[PDB]
Amino acid sequence: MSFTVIIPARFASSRLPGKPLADIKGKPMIQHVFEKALQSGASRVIIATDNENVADVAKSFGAEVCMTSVNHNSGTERLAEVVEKLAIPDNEIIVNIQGDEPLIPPVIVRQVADNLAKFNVNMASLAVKIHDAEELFNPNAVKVLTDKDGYVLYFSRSVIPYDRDQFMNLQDVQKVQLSDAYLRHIGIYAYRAGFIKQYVQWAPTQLENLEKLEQLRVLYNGERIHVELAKEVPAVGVDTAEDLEKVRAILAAN
Amino acid sequence: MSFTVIIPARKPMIQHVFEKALQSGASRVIIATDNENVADVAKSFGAEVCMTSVNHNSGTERLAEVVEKLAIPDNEIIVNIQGDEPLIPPVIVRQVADNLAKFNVNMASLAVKIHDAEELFNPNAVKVLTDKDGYVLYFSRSVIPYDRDQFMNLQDVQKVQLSDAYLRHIGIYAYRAGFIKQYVQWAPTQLENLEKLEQLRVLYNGERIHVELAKEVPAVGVDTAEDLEKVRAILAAN
Ligand SMILES: O=C(O)[C@@]1(O)C[C@@H](O)[C@@H](O)[C@@H]([C@H](O)CO)O1
Ligand SMILES: O=C(O)[C@]1(O)C[C@@H](O)[C@@H](O)[C@@H]([C@H](O)CO)O1
Repeated sequence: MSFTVIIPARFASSRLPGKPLADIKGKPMIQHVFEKALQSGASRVIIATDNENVADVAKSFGAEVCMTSVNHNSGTERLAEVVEKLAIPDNEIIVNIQGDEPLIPPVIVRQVADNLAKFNVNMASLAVKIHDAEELFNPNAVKVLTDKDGYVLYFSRSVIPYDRDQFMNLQDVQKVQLSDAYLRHIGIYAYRAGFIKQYVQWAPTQLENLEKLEQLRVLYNGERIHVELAKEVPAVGVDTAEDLEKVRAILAAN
Repeated sequence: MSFTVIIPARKPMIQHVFEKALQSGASRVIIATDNENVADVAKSFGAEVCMTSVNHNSGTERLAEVVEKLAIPDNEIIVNIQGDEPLIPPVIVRQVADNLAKFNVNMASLAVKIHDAEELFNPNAVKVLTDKDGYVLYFSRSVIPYDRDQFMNLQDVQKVQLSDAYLRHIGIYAYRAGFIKQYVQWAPTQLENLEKLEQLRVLYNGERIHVELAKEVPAVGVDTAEDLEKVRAILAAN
């Protein structure tokens, strides 16, 4: 049950400059994720970053921070260094709440950490349903599909599953009514310190570089992943300035 | 090794498929069809025919009735060669049959590398990708894997570099008669209903599928001297 949260907060970002420090109602984005993790019930909350400026701000708001190499290509790779640096036991459960999920409800953090034992996987994540076609067709929205038991089939930026009879000869994209079969992946993962170590022992894959999805290294290497549907999202992932206005809107509506 | 080919149908491609199933080493070759005419034409070139119900939404479902009518043992390996695959040699057909035990799976299939970018966006070309060992991750009419950098507003399919990251699924499956009976025992899935891909029912039910990457070879064993004389014979009578 017990677990520790590590929040990867890379500074550089093509889409959103200074992303982690992006302002949201008076506080940088990372602070929201942080204060959220505090109420999750985690035993320790660590902001993993690669920028001195981000480190200062994170310290200014009382967050323990671990500096990491700017050479990492993903949060999972970054957390591999934190786990080693801070000698966190292999059996310790780590929940990676990516620094761009400022609205993730605290209750689901505990849920994902528990899903490792419940579903017998070395890695577990979450997802919310997609209701609008615009979001489904958005490459920034990562889609995921599982089998009857929740075990992931594939993660992709591509439109899956493909609705052949509705999409092939689609006359008007606005007249699109999705069927209840789409899931947007939340940028949150649960995995033991030891599994993270195994992750970086595996070699980078072409698959993860094509899609730009760190979790594909896991599927590529025959490792099972469980994803569970959460209810009441309300917002997921901020990669663009627009998603940023999406979060401000969902908050303005107190 | 020792498998029987069952062809769900519904010079003709029907015959060209029969002769490939024969040169594949199969012990028995059955032509499953729900049409009297087709069944009639299959008895023309000496093919075993098994009339099946029209109430089958997929070749795999049609094969279930066959396995029932012919009382084929559950452990008997059946190779479903959906239709014609001119660039697919018969030696590969046996390998897919042997892959069931090799990779320890109940369903085995194959795929070819995509060389034309237009295929990726052709909904009628089914794309597939596997893990490092060949176990399928997903099948889709949508392009997968998705190349973020290149597809970000691609205004010309001709600029797409394939990097050998893409595979086209070929409609040929290997699976024991017992597994086929299992297939039709599982309820139809939302997944297969949307994508219109029968194999998705297997994935959704937590089963693994192994796919082999095959090399496209020129039409091998398309006709025999005899078949060609007959063709010329028809033409000459004019
Ligand atoms: O927002 C992200 O940084 C990212 O896109 C990184 C990816 O590797 C992947 O983890 C993704 C999640 O699938 C959530 O979209 O988040
Ligand atoms: O639609 C197809 O392509 C079909 O003939 C039936 C599908 O269920 C599926 O088996 C498909 C194969 O994936 C080959 O494309 O063949």
